[PDB]
Amino acid sequence: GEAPNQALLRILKETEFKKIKVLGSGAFGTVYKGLWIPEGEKVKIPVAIKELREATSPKANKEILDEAYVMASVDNPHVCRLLGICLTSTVQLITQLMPFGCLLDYVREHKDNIGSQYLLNWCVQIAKGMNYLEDRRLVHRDLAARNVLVKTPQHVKITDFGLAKLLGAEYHAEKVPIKWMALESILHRIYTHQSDVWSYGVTVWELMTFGSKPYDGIPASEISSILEKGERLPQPPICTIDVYMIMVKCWMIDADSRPKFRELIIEFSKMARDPQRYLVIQGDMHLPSLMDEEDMDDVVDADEYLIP
Ligand SMILES: *CCC(=O)Nc1ccc(OC)c(Nc2cc(-c3[nH]c(SCCOC)nc3-c3ccc(F)cc3)ccn2)c1
Repeated sequence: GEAPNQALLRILKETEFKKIKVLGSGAFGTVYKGLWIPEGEKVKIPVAIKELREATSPKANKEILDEAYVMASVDNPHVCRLLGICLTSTVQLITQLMPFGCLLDYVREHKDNIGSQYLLNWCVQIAKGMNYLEDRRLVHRDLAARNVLVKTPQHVKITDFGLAKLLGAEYHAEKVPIKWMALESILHRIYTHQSDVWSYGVTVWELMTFGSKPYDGIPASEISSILEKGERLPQPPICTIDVYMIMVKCWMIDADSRPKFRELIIEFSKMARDPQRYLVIQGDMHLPSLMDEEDMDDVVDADEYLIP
């Protein structure tokens, strides 16, 4: 009872795109930004190119290709989809460029201009993307504010599927982000869609604290014990008990008594219907919308380039 994954893996010619700037390096390889012009199409698509540095003795290509498999199989307005790979001397991943960066840095550099409407709408959009990942039977295992990209201040998407794993029709693994993981994932290394709900709760806490580090100043090894002791993250200042109660339910030890992603969408959508009743922010403000550099006459954002 498992459906055949008929997703298309588009191979892209290196001629078809031009790098422009380095958005960050280290760790893996390098992440560039640039434009992708499919030959004979007359469109320029802003993309983000991620290649593996010095792939002369890596064998981490089994890791980058696993991410490409996952990114090519997802299609949701709140999930980053792979545009294609390039099989040059270094393997490259090409996805849609998210101009405003990850939501964790954006929430820090704009904390004096982020309204309750924006915060509650982001929590709905992240929950929608996660609910879609649950439909496709995919467990993210690495949900956080750093792994949610901001296309516009009004549109965020879930990304970074390196740790992502496709369940059948309760995954057991054995480097992890300790402070975002559900208790079962620490002790038993069990990952479920409800283990993502815990990480979703930590992600919401990141946004309401405008980017504070969870458990800041605590060693990672001591987290397994204080969570069994009944301790959680504090109530952020702007958080009413209404919002913080939802954050608390995500952090319950009984994993099945946690909220479903389809329910988190509904609760935060009801609060986005009246944002200042649930988030108290001093002075509820505006957020920005851009063409950058060269001849941007035929520019098409990737969400409008659909080749079947
Ligand atoms: C806060 C983490 C972050 O990425 N911030 C950031 C800053 C500036 C940007 O462009 C203006 C973007 N846009 C973007 C980044 C990525 C991406 N990032 C990473 S690791 C962190 C390095 O920061 C760039 N990997 C990717 C990536 C994943 C899959 C793929 F196929 C290509 C690239 C993707 C899209 N847009 C973000």
